[PDB]
Amino acid sequence: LSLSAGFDWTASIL
Amino acid sequence: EDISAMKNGFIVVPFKLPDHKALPASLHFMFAKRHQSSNSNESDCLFLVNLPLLSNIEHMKKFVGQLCGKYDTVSHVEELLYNDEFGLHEVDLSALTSDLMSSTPRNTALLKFVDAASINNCWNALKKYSNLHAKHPNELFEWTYTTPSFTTFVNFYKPLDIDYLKEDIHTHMAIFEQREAQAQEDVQSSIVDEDGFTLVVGKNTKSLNSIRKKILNKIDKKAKKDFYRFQVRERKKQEI
Amino acid sequence: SNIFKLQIDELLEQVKLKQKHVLKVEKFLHKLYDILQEIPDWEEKSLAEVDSFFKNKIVSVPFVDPKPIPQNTNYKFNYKKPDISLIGSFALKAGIYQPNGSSIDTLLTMPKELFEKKDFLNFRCLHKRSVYLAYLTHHLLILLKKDKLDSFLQLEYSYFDNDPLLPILRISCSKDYNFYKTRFSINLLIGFPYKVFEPKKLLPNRNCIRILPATPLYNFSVLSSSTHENYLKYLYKTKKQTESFVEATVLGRLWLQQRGFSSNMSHSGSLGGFGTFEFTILMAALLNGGGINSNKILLHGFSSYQLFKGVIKYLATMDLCHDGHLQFHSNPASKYIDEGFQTPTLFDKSTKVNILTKMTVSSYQILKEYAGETLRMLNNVVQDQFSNIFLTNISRFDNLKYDLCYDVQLPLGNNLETSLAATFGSMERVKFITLENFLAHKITNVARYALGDRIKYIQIEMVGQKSDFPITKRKVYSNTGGNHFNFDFVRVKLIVNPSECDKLVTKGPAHSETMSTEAAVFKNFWGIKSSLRRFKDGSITHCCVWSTSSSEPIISSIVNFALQKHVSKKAQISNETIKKFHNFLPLPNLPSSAKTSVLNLSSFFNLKKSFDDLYKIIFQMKLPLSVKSILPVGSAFRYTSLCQPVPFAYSDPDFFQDVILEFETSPKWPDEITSLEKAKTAFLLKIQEELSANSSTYRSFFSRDESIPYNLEIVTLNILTPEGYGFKFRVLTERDEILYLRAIANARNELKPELEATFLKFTAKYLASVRHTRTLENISHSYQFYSPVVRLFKRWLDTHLLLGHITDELAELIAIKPFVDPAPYFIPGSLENGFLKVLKFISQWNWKDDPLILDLVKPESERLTLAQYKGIQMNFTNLRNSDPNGTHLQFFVASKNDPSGILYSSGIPLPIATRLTALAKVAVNLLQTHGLNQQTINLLFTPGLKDYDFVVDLRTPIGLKSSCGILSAPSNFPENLNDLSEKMDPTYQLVKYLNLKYKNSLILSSRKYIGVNGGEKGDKNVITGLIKPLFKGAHKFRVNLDCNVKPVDDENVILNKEAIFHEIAAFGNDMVINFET
Repeated sequence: LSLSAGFDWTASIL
Repeated sequence: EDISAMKNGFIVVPFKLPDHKALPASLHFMFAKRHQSSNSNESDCLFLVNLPLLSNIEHMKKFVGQLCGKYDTVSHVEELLYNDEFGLHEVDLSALTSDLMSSTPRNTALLKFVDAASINNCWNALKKYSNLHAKHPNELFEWTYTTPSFTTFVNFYKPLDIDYLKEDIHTHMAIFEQREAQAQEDVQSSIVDEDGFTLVVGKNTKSLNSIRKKILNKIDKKAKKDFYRFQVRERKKQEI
Repeated sequence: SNIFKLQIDELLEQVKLKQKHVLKVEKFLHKLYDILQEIPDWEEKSLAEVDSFFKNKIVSVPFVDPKPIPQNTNYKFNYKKPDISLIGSFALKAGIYQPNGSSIDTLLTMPKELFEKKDFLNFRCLHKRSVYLAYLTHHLLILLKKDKLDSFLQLEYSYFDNDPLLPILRISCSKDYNFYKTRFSINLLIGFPYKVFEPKKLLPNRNCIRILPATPLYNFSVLSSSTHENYLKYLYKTKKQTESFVEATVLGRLWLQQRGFSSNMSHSGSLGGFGTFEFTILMAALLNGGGINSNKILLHGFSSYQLFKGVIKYLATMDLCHDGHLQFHSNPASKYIDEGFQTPTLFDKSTKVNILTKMTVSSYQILKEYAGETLRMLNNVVQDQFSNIFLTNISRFDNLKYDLCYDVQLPLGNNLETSLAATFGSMERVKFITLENFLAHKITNVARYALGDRIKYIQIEMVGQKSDFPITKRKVYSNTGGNHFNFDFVRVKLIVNPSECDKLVTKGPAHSETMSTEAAVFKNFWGIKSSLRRFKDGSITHCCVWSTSSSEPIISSIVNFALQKHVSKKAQISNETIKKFHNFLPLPNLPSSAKTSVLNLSSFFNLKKSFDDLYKIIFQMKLPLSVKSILPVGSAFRYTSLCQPVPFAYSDPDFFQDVILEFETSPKWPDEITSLEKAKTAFLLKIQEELSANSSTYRSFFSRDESIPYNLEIVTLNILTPEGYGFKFRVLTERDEILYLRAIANARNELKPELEATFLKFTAKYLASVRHTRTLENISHSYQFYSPVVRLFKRWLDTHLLLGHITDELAELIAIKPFVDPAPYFIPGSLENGFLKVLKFISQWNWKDDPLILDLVKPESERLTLAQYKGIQMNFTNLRNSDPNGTHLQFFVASKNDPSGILYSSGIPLPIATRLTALAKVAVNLLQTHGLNQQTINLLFTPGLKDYDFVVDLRTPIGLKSSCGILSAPSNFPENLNDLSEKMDPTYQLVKYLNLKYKNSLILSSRKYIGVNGGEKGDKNVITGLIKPLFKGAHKFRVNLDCNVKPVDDENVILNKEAIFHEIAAFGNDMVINFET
């Protein structure tokens, strides 16, 4: 397995 | 596929991509229009958009070559102006810092031809070339992407020839010193206007362009609040 | 101060309990008191009769080990009405809302007639109280049934403060009297009347278990059990005299809880023993004195802030365990005595009770450390520290708190081996009532003594220890224990001391003609490992010698050998989490690399010695302008290169190390940029010339640099040093800086933002770069573990294809934050603790509203003052005012070197910046969901690679791992310097150029180091791309589209993905292997 993070282009994760 | 010309007027010029094992009929398209400009250097030019990687004049010399053979038209491309695939020459830092030695969109360039007879010949060939994709895509030309310039660019880590640098450095200083010498004499030569006004130049000044830029770049304390009769009368007025 | 005071108030109101639940529970236990009043009395019973009376009942008494046997239980048992009373924080109304939940303590005082004077001997008072609890449970249960409350009440025993000798009945509500929503827990405390037993007989020095050795733990248990209501009364008087007592009380309980400190027992192994009533009783003791002169240290007029500050200062600097103890009178000014009892002691002369008996020696040092480091933060005026002090839980992860953690699996774990049980013996049962108390003490002494100065603090935790057991059972039952030992396994946690953690030899007592006692304990403890050695100084001392390894620290070997020899030869000691992190760091291809410690910078010292040889050469060389200085500005010079330098390993990206050369100031420098830089190459061209003549053993060649935009005349001289190291030289001159300023002034208003960016990169390489090495190199020493963690941190970025967009210096500034700003944690002292701390910070860093500013200074000048602090804060607000969303700038990293704060964090795309926080968040979540273990670490260091829109695989013609100096190899430079490129990886340069052409449409990234993250042979690298939202969908066709597209309609185009793949393939040539879209 791996660490995979959905790519965010609006700085929403922050 | 049926598309031949863009409504704004940029003719679509398809290109066939290579057979590479990593990439197992993918194409690449240009958008082109006749360029009009009163400037002599920009006259007789063809405006191109969406250029492939590292598209030099030698590439242009090829493709006009097959177009000439296929359509039996005489066309010669003199040069490719404003080819900045990496935007590297967008600003001339030499011009901004000083005038000596340098009196001076993106993903597009201007293709100059030798004469008007060549460019209109190419444009007629280009219109026919566009029609091919709708009818016969198989006969579409193939872009090489391999050129002597490409190999030099690919070989990023190449030690520079010291002998070539030695000559290039020597010529550049020889020219610069001559220009610097001429500039310093010009400022300190007792410049007098047409009407007899002598310009002033400070010592150690080297360039008249510098003097101009300084100009572009660039009583209250001795007034006495209590000296005149009206000044104490008003002081007396505010005193009471 | 007013900012803090208001911050105090906001915290109190936020956590303040909702008064409605007070009425709800007050409605219940008031009625519970009536149920107690119904319970009937009992007659005198022997153990035989009570056993029969309880034989068939569901209830079973919680007899404390050793259970009373018929022979020694001759004393009879009886029950009578107790005097019900309410005790605890609820009594003081200092209680709060706790999401995990609070407890209500109710005391039932046995009538004194149930006691004899000599009942504090041989657990006599203990066992009659035990049946007293059982008789209550039997009648309370049936009465609970009669009133019909049993539907939503669950009853069980539990140990008071995890004290095995004080089981208590614990009452809860499961989902009108239903108090489940209140989340409060009524605990019935079965305590003795006041002065039933002579307290002088119950002093810590005295004994009460006949077998003589003292019994401090039992003496406290019965005496403290007999002294509850008195401390209750003692605390109210103080509550009235000082108005801010309750406020001061609630501030500490935060600070206790965030550090994970409780009132529970600590000899068992759990960290605690200092709770609220320890916190409060220290207040009351201090409010009536506390100084050596018996002067008041705290005044009743003090506010909540001052009351809290005094105790933190009081505990931080005065020692209560080894040298000095405090005495006070609950019923007389408190005075600090210089003598110490070698254990945490707060004597109470009025009650003859030591309140810190449950407080262990090892935990006390950690308490003293925590108070001191907060006192430094409390005195801090530059930075606000409210959130760190009170609103940051460090107790979530043991790894983040504690540098090294070792789990010890004891043998035969349905009872411990006969040898281990035999070691417990009868004498230690008197000293330590339970084997868990003794065994925990056994581990601490041998571990503390074995490691000695190598560690600062040690904690032993009995993992899987329970404190509550059903009504049907007499003692707690562990699945591994089998009623024998209430724990699953022991975990040994350390705070290492970096200065001497890796010492090869453990120094000991000096030799003497007669073998001294300290030498006696020396030779016996380490046994064959103990022996006698001599040194260069001529001293003859008993010392034992260990072997360094690159996979585990020296502490690994010491604990394994020390515990096995003394504790149990069958013990299994393992810490694999350290070993994986150590292995992830690249192993250099130098002699004895495996045996080299991770704290050894031997590879780095060798590099500058070769530079020093070149340093002497350049200076004596005659040039038109004298050399001002030669300044090394490299990564290996600051001890941050991911892979350590290796001779002749020129495939390493960091092999050619940048150095700044500056000459004497002259007025003859060209006034034009290109002539200046060409004049620089002429100076370098000389440096190459007579260097070749005078020193032929040095080899040289020239290369072009394009890092500074629009300055294409930069030529750097690469010198291949005979020891096998490469150095890159660039010339610096005063006129160079002002010419860039001239360009910005002359540039058109639209072009000025572009030119200042060019100046920003220039100062990042020439001006600010020099300062960055100077501070970090000096700052690196005392922070021994900063160099490994930043290297491993850099490794983590490379695996996830993030170094291509993050400049090397930014990775260092983010990685040093846990060291310069360790609060609320300690300075990292191990590779995993530091690295996880870096990931923790990035996860919780809100870079849009919170700036990062660091004091690059040594541990307690150049510290940021108030004026400098507010100036940088002013800068962050101004930039965020123009850039609220943070699209242009994401990370604001500033310091004295970089007051602007945008020097090393400019140009990073917003997508990548979110990856660093997004990946960091998931990594923290992964650690929470699954504990730190081999599988988790392997996940942390492997890239998903699926979210990327298209992925391109590449393989180099030859493996580069050997030429990178990495041990799974060249010994000289090639005769033709053209051959260097044949053994190098161009993919980093391939991606750099492709981004710029596709800057408006695509974001391509790749692994900078291919020898480390390119498999076994180090040739596999991957180019991963991303299509922006705008060009992903169709667009109307325009000249400014600035993208490679395909027409779909007469005025519509779509991205040309297939040709971009072909464009990448031709650009990659034979390296590209496959395309995944």
